[PDB]
Amino acid sequence: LQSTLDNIQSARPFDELTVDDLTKIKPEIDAKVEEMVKKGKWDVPGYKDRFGNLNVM
Amino acid sequence: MLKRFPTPILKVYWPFFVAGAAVYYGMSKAADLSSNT
Amino acid sequence: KLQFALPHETLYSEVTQVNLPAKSGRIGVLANHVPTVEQLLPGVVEVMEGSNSKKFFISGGFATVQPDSQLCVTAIEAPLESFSENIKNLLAEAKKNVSSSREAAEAAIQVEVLENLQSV
Amino acid sequence: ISYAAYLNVAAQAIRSTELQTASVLNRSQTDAFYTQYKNASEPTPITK
Amino acid sequence: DESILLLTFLGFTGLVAKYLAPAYKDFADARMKKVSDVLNASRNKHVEAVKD
Amino acid sequence: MQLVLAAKYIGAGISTIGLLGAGIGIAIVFAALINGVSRNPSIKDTVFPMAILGFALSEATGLFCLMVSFLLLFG
Amino acid sequence: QLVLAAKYIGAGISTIGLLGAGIGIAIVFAALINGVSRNPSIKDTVFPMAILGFALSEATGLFCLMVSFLLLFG
Amino acid sequence: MQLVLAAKYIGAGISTIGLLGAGIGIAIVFAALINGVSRNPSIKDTVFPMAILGFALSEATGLFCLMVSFLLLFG
Amino acid sequence: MQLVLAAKYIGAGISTIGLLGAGIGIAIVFAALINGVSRNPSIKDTVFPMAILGFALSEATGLFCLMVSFLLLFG
Amino acid sequence: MQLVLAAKYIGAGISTIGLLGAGIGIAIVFAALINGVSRNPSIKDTVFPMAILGFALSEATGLFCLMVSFLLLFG
Amino acid sequence: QLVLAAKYIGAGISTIGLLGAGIGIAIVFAALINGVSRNPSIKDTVFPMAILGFALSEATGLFCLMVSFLLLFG
Amino acid sequence: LTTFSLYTIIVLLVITSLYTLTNNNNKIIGSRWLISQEAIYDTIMNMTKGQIGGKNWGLYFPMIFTLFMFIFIANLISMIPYSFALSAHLVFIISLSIVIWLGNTILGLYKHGWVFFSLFVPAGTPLPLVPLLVIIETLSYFARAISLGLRLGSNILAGHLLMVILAGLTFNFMLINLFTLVFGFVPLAMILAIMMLEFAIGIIQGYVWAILTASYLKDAVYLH
Amino acid sequence: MPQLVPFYFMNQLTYGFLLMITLLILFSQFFLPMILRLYVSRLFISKL
Repeated sequence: LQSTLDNIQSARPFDELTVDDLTKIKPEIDAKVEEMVKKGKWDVPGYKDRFGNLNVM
Repeated sequence: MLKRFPTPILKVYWPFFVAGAAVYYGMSKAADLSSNT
Repeated sequence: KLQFALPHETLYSEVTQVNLPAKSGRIGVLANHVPTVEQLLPGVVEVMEGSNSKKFFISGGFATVQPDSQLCVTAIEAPLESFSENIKNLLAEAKKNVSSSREAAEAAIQVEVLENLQSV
Repeated sequence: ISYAAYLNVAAQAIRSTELQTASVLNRSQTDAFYTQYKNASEPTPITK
Repeated sequence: DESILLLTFLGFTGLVAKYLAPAYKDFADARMKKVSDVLNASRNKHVEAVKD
Repeated sequence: MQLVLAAKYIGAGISTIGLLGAGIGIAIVFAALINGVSRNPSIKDTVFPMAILGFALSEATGLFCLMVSFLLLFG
Repeated sequence: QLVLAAKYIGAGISTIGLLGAGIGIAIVFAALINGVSRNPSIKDTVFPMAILGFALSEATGLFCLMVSFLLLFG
Repeated sequence: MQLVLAAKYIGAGISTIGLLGAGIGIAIVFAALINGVSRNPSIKDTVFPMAILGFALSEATGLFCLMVSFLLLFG
Repeated sequence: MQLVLAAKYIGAGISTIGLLGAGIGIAIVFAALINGVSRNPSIKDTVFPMAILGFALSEATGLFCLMVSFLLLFG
Repeated sequence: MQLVLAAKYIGAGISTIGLLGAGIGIAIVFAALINGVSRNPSIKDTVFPMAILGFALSEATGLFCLMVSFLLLFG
Repeated sequence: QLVLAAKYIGAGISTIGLLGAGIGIAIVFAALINGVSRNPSIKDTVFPMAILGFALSEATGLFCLMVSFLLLFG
Repeated sequence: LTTFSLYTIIVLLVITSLYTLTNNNNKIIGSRWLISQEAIYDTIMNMTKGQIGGKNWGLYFPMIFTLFMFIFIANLISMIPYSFALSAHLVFIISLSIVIWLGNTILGLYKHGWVFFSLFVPAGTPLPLVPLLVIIETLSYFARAISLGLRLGSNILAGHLLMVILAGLTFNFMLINLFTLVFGFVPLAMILAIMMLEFAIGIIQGYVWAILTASYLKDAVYLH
Repeated sequence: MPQLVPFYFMNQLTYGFLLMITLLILFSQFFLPMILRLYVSRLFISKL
């Protein structure tokens, strides 16, 4: 846990980041994207909540 | 980012595509009928 | 100005813009608005006195711009925050109550309140 | 139903997250009876 | 004839660069800020949890 | 011959009058929209599809009218 | 010929009838929006009834149009 | 002959004008139906059959006009 | 030929009639806007874009009349 | 030709009819202004820009109509 | 002759344009009476507005009228 | 060479750059140009999630997105004052409308059998007008076939043609009496207002297409 | 803008329907899921 506290301080890409690095560290990303396209429901909840819903209507 | 995620368009978009093929043939004949003049 | 009054409390006894839900849809009153009497429906109310804006959940009442520009608002009780999760739970129970049951009308009113809650 | 009864029910529902003081709760929760009378004869005290 | 039309297009791009390009800049900025603050907030949020 | 071409172009002109109705119709739908939103500002998202539907349908009668104009004009 | 001219002209005059449908439709949809904004909740009953009113309004203009095609083509 | 025949067709086109008023008429009845039903929430069971009568009558004027249009057109 | 050229000039005038509907239409949207804004005050942030949309659609129907007018008038 | 010159003078008249629509339209915006401002006298400062916009747009449809009239008159 | 006849007919057609302006004037005034009856006291702000509204309503008629005169009188 | 073919190639290359070289950094903050096509993505995602309302809501989100974008790009490119209109070949836009109408009819038949025509039975009514309410529903079903295409066609065609006739007139207005060419800016401004309006009705139509053929799909996916 | 009556309808239309099928596949499999990836990636950081 000491190491972990230090690790959040010494590892944190707080600015911009490539989505490829996120896919690489979490294939959970690619799994969900593939499942959402496969489901044919491309709704992302939390992107309308803790991100703007960016609606016009 | 740019990655192929399969879509089964041959059973999702099958009636649209069938309509497209029929009209493709029909517009060939329509074009031929109009090219008389 | 504005009298905003409850029996045991007074919320805001020169208020510039007030936005109100009344039996007339929603009405906004801005400075001089010609004198009206409208019964206030149970409401979510915004009161702006200057640019400062205060957000209220109000149990309806009656609204009256007076000719002397005293906006007499009388309502039974209210802040928005005070009304506000457990309330959502309770209303689900109350929704169940509507199925059986003045009590019939009461449970219907509770559903109206549930709509009012949903507005939040 | 009567307008002030309508508002009353709304007010009572409205005192529900709960946080409310006793006095709020009291204005929205009181027990009583109404004993109707006649021109004499009294229809019994029925809980108001 | 059509040079009048090309003049109209030049006027159109002129109106865009005055009004729309700063507005759209402001729109983009606003969103960028909102995203960034959420992003850094979540990063912070978990640093708190480590200590907990 | 001159009569036929004249009549064609005249007939086109006459049909064009029909377009006016749809133009008023669209406006009426928007007047209703404005009133609906102001009386309940949360009605809007449901109303937005219904408004567009009414616009389209109103417009359509004019576009049919316009086909008669185009059949004469281009044809 | 005069008869050929007459059918082209007659077709023009008949086309104007579509105008009535365009106004008619808008009055139905306007009332739909007004009802739904009034109630918040009438809509389930009202939306079918509105589609009926629309169909009928449109139909009158279409009768005019059908006369137009009978003249114009015929 | 040619003039008479022309006049039949022209007279028919002119006759088709009368129809628009009945079309707008039907909409006016239906607007009132929606509006009425919004006032009561509950008049509708009486008012819906009443409304069908109103519809039929407003429509009917159009049919009389249309009949004459056909008498001119086909006849 | 004098007939056909004269027909162009007549037909233009007939087409011009269609514009009236759009003209009334614009006003209907703006009248609604003014009344509605007076009710709410601050509804305007939502409603003003809707008003511009409504104007554009009513106007567009008007433009169809105008282009037919110019097709007959100018060529 | 007498016929062509005549056609310009007839056609000009026909064009002039369209302008009536704009006349009604302008009035409709003004009617709303008076009623609106009556309902809320302090909304006026926001609303008066909107009102002038509505006048201008309604008028524009009128301008196009009047242009077509002048083209036949002075073409 | 045909040109002179055409002037007189054409002029007549233009006269139809006037009807709309007439209706317009009334609509502003109807609102004036409604507004006045509604506030009792809007009158002093509204009076210059009303004159403006009258003028514009009339004006569309005036443009029609000038075209009419040009065809009629020359 | 085929002018139409060349401008379809230009449209394709624009769209490829719009989703490659729009945020080639692949930022999680997103490049400024790509913020537009995110907001568009969400207002059509949440619109066709509402309308279509089926499990195939997101399955028909790419089609409705390229129906937005097609009309959005082809009503920008066709608005360039020295660019050849794809839309002036109306036959592609109208053909696409008939194709989609038929692909709706086939989808409806597939989804709702030979009782698809129960869509055109709307409600119980007195018996002499039960068939009538089938007739003036089916008429509107293939009035739906042509209305959608002809709306878009009329706006775009009329805009370009209107501008060109008025431009030629104001050109020759300037050529005559040169003192009107001095202060000949006011007719240019009238054409400018029309050009602004033609962009507006072109962007309005790409969305209006995509809501109306969402409503038609609402009927097709679930009966009524 | 000025236009005649083509007879080249099928030539035109061949290139037209080709562009639709190309964009449909291209969007659907490639470029749209790249947006859904942006949303989901942002949401996964938000959750984590």
